[PDB]
Amino acid sequence: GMTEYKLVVVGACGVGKSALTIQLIQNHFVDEYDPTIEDSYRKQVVIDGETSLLDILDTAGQEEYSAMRDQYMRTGEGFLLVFAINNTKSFEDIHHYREQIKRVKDSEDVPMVLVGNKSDLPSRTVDTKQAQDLARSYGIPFIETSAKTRQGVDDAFYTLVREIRKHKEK
Ligand SMILES: *CCC(=O)N1CC2(CCN(c3nc(N4CCCC4)nc(-c4c(C)ccc5[nH]ncc45)c3C#N)C2)C1
Ligand SMILES: Nc1nc2c(ncn2[C@@H]2O[C@H](COP(=O)(O)OP(=O)(O)O)[C@@H](O)[C@H]2O)c(=O)[nH]1
Ligand SMILES: [Mg+2]
Repeated sequence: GMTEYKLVVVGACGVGKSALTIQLIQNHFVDEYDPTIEDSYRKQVVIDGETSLLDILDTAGQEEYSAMRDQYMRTGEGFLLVFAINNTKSFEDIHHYREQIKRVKDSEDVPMVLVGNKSDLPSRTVDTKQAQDLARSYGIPFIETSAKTRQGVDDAFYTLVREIRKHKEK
């Protein structure tokens, strides 16, 4: 059979949400993508032997509270919390993204993966320990990715699917 998964990618402007999503859906690096374009993108893959349809919402546009965005999170089954390793502000924001998702879901048990993107860049500002410790406090996996080289990209998305599978068994 097959399983469908609703994924939502969140994080600050410019962390690589679209680039990561496009690497998953199209298998190459797209370095310029309109920051106002928010959409869902479907991609059929195979994960641990089962056909899996990933509907991936790539959040974008205006950072503004809206009921429409609350509905995205309510519908969403798992969330990539993305920051850039060379952007301390985007890492600081992760807390707020998690808090907002937790608010909507009304739960502390929500499938999430912390993603540190732009791992290819030489000048990092957010240390791995800081991210590892934050993920530990949340009880979620941490995966370093590069949308540029594709390092860790499948691992990030597939790990999130595996976290959703576990949650669904409860
Ligand atoms: C450069 C453009 C870009 O890629 N952006 C990502 C957004 C659009 C969606 N964003 C967003 N931001 C926030 N913030 C709260 C703390 C700092 C920014 N919250 C939400 C959000 C969440 C995570 C959950 C529920 C929400 N309801 N309204 C907003 C909600 C989103 C979203 N989506 C930044 C700019
Ligand atoms: N070096 C590097 N650049 C990246 C990576 N991911 C995204 N970028 C670049 O970062 C900028 C923002 O990427 P984008 O996908 O638009 O981020 P979004 O605003 O979160 O969707 C663009 O100039 C991308 O080319 C990465 O893994 N490595
Ligand atoms: Mg984008």
